[PDB]
Amino acid sequence: LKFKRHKNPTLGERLDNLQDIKKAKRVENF
Amino acid sequence: LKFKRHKNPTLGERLDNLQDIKKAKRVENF
Amino acid sequence: LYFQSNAETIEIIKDLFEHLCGVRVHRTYEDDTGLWFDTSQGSKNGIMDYKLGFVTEVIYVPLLKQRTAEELQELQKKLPDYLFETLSFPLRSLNQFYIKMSKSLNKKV
Amino acid sequence: LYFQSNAETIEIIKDLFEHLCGVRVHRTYEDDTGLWFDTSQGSKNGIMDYKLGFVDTEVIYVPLLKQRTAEELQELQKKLPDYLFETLSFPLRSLNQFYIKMSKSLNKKV
Repeated sequence: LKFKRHKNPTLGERLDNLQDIKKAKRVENF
Repeated sequence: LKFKRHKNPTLGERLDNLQDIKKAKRVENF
Repeated sequence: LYFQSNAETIEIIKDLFEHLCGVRVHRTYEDDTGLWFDTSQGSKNGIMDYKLGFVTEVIYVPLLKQRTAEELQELQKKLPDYLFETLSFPLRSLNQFYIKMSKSLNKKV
Repeated sequence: LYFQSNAETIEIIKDLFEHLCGVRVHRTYEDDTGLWFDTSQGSKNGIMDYKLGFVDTEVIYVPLLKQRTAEELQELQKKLPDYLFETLSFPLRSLNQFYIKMSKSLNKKV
């Protein structure tokens, strides 16, 4: 398969960010 | 040895560009 | 005789890094949490949408809404488990992150 | 709420790509020849300065050695392939292959 290229702040976005911080699993190296 | 990070248009610059075009060896792949 | 506006430059720098590095930053903003980048990285082989936050702590949030069901299937065999998770890591490791993504998108499957 | 000037955004986008990709664009201008980027890519292991031009689009690549020390050259010279010291012209689509070649070649132990 070849992926297709896709063509080119709300309160919801702000809130979603806060949850994403809380959810995030800390990792220090890849 | 570790390289040190360095800290952050003239007529000559324009001209040097023209030279650089002319010298440059076309290549198609790496 | 060749004036570039601040706006026009952002587009020129954006254009460069897509061809150069396989990265495309659509949007940037600051809120109270930190600094956020809406991002698609990849090629024809594999595209990953994700969100990058800086708080220095880095937050990585994978964005799967735009991927097709197929593309997910290709992705799910391409990407490692942790790349589907929401992560937090030091800044210094961000380029190691970039490299893992690029390698993991390129891997045949 | 938070407001970013067009200027401020450029600095943020730059700052990101340095940490993300090991690339730092210091300057851009257009002239009659094309569109030109003054550029440094690498890490602690190896830094390479160079100039990028865009002119079907051709890329012109010009190594810039004035800022490197004599040592750094010695390390670089054993690190980089011959063609990467030369001034090149290649098609746009090969640019990411170029970027990868550069970053690998800098990283290589020597």
